[PDB]
Amino acid sequence: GHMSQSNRELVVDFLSYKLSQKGYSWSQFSDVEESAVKQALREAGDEFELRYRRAFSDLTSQLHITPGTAYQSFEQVVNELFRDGVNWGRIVAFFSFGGALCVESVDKEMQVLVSRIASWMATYLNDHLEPWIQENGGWDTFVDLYG
Amino acid sequence: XIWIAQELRRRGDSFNAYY
Ligand SMILES: [Cl-]
Ligand SMILES: [Cl-]
Repeated sequence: GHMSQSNRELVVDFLSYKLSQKGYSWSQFSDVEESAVKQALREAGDEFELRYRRAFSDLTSQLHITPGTAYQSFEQVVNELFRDGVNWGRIVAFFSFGGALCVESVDKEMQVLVSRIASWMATYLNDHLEPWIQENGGWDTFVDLYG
Repeated sequence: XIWIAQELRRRGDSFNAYY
C-alpha cells in the first residue's frame, strides 16, 4: 500500500543520501529508483553520526560481518535495540546503523549487502516501527521535534 | 550483536533526550 511504499522510499532516500555523502551512488547497488520528513531524517542521521561516528567506526569487524552472517546479525541487533520499547532517538540510531553498515559493506567488498540491508530496514520499519510511529504523532511529529 | 544494540540504545536514548 501507499504506507509500506512510502517507508521503503524513505529508506532509499536516507541510504542514497548517506551513500552519496561518502562518494558512492545508490544506482551502483540497486535499480530501485525534499519532503520535510526525508530532510529531517537525513539531518538527524548526520547529527547522530557527528556525535558517535568514532565509536561506531568499525561495525563489520565488531560484528564479524560476512555475506553469510549479515542477515541474522542485523536482525539480532535491531531486535535487541527495540526489545523493550521505541523512541525517536532509537529510530535515528537504527537508521544511522543501517546507513553506516551499508557504507562499510561496500568499502569492504560486500556491496551485495546494500540492497539486502535496505530491504531489511524497510521491512522492520513497516512491520515493527510503523505502529509506534503512527501512535506517537507520525513522522510529522518527528519533523516537529528533529526537523 | 547484543553489545552493539545496547550502544545504540544508550546513545539513541541520549540523542532522544537532547531533542
Ligand atoms: Cl562503544
Ligand atoms: Cl535492556
